Amino acid sequence: GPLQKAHSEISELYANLVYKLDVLSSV
Amino acid sequence: GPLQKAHSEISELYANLVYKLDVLSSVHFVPK
Amino acid sequence: RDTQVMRTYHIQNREDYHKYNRICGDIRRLANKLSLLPPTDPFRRKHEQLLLDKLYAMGVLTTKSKISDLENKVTVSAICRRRLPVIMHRLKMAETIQDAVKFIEQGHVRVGPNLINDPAYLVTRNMEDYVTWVD
Amino acid sequence: RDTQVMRTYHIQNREDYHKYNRICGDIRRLANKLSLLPPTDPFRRKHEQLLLDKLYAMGVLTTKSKISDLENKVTVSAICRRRLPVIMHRLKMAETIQDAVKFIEQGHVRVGPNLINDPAYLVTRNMEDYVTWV
Repeated sequence: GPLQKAHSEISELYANLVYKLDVLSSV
Repeated sequence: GPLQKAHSEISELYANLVYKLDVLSSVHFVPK
Repeated sequence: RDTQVMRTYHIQNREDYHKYNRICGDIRRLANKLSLLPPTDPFRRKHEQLLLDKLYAMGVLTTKSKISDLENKVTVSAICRRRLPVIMHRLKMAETIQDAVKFIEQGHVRVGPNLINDPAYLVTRNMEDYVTWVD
Repeated sequence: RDTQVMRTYHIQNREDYHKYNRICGDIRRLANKLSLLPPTDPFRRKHEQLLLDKLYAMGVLTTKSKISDLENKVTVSAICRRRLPVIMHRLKMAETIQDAVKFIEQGHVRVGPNLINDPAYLVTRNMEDYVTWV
């Protein structure tokens, strides 16, 4: 429920952030 | 468009893979 | 705002600036959601620390920070200072950022094992000791 | 399968095996779903390349490959081979993986700039030339 949904939203945003930085520092 | 749902899933699955790999190659660093 | 930042780091794509700006906005939004979790939630401390450690590993945070520190310290400039020609200039390998752009573009520069010819390549903290000449 | 991978590579928890196994299944599911986009879709091409480049950068893939190769080349063991003790053994820095585990846990090993004391640390391709004694 609400706590799991709050957690899933944070996990998707952080994973997307990791992905964005990874593309900028890779060949 | 019609590919939006399939694109958005792949985007999410890949960002999750990148995060999973990143964690396994991570250190504990804190600057001064 | 941009043109000054783009000027001081010799960035020619206006689009590089907008990506960094959205990343600063991403980090802000992520810290805001983390701070809105219950303080009794162990997920909050853990993912706040994940975000901090990640920004250390990128060299975007050069000093010990708390989540509240992120508004001040996480700026487009802090990301720009990670670009390979700015790093090269700070290491004294190039007299100017513009000379470093040329060295990079012409294939003279290696980070870790890889030839890098893109001046937008960001140097992480792991890699910042391993910028070398191909010659 | 879990017990044998752990023995070959001297992994002492049961969970690293499952982390690697789920990751292998993530990669397979991702490659299957990419193949269902139209062949001319630039998004598919971009994301297949990104995925290949990531597995190269991890060293998980050691040879030039395509998405159709992922089924075979992306195994739990291919991930296990990236663990610092296994890497040290392959570099001949330790006579055995168990020796490497001890060197690592006792603080004798650096990867790039960092002291690494966790034998579960994965060495990316970027880092593998920079395993040094302390």
